[PDB]
Amino acid sequence: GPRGSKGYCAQYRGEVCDAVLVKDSLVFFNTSYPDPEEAQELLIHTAWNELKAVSPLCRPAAEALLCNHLFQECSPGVLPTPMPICREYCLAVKELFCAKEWLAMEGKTHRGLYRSGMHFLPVPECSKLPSMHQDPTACTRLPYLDYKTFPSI
Amino acid sequence: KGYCAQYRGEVCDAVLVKDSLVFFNTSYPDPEEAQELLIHTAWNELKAVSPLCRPAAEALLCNHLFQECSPGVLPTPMPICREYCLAVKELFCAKEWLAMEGKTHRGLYRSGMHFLPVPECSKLPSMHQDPTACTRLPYLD
Ligand SMILES: *[C@@H]1O[C@H](CO)[C@@H](O[C@@H]2O[C@H](CO)[C@@H](O)[C@H](O)[C@H]2NC(C)=O)[C@H](O)[C@H]1NC(C)=O
Ligand SMILES: *[C@@H]1O[C@H](CO)[C@@H](O[C@@H]2O[C@H](CO)[C@@H](O)[C@H](O)[C@H]2NC(C)=O)[C@H](O)[C@H]1NC(C)=O
Repeated sequence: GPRGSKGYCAQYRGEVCDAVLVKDSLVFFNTSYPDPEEAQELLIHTAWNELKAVSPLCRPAAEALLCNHLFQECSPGVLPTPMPICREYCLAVKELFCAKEWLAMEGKTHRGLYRSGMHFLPVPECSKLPSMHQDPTACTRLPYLDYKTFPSI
Repeated sequence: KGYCAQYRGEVCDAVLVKDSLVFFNTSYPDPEEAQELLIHTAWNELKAVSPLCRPAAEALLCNHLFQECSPGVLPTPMPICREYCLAVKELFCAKEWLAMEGKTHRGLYRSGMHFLPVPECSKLPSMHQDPTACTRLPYLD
């Protein structure tokens, strides 16, 4: 895939995010970091282990969000260009699936980010993300979540 | 302004580069105790950060406070490689780093303890520039 000054696009080679990421898709690896494929994989491992603490509703949504956010699909082009999470995807997880662990813990983060549910996790700030309805191709949408009760919109 | 020797402390054993010598700043009357005390004080805040950040943050703090010395009989303290600094501050500790750094810096200032702050990562050299010119944190290898 495309390579450039700040990173490159390549197929995912790990096992944690295997079921979430599109099989043949290219994802962005950030060469600001050393051996980014290894570093990103070590991070997602540790992130997923922390998600054993969250509710059964929240878990698959947060897992998918962390995967789509830490391994961002590359949009077509000659440059390596990561697609951010759609705002609606972010807000869904924040306000619906993980409401108790994320939205509710806002303003209670003074007790410690690690002691505040989910706020220590490398999740994006949903306000700073583009919309599904501004350009549905410019961001990653909420994928199929495997649950094996539900928030309503 | 100091000497290079084997790390003789308790905190940073697994965290420093294997079989390397590290830098002791002789601006302190007891550099090995003073630098040991700095990482001890840092651990008060390390306690409080998540296991996503904690091992990365410790690696950075230990290797910063106990700089790896270059090879040779007149060795020099190496900087941390830019990439490793960025991975720690902005990947592994993306949410928690600045708050932990604020708290650690201020606890040191309150105590009247002399210290160097972790550098701005962008001011550091790349690992690709010259692999022998900067420290690669063992946590990330
Ligand atoms: C690749 O990594 C770099 C370094 O961490 C990122 O640049 C930082 O972006 C954050 C936003 O999360 C800013 O707050 C920092 O000021 C930036 N740091 C530097 C040194 O520029 C960059 O965003 C990453 N690229 C992608 C596409 O995620
Ligand atoms: C050895 O330690 C001393 C004291 O902590 C360092 O001196 C400080 O250096 C910074 C440079 O940014 C200055 O802002 C301070 O004024 C200095 N403090 C004092 C009281 O002298 C010195 O840089 C260290 N040397 C090395 C090579 O690490």
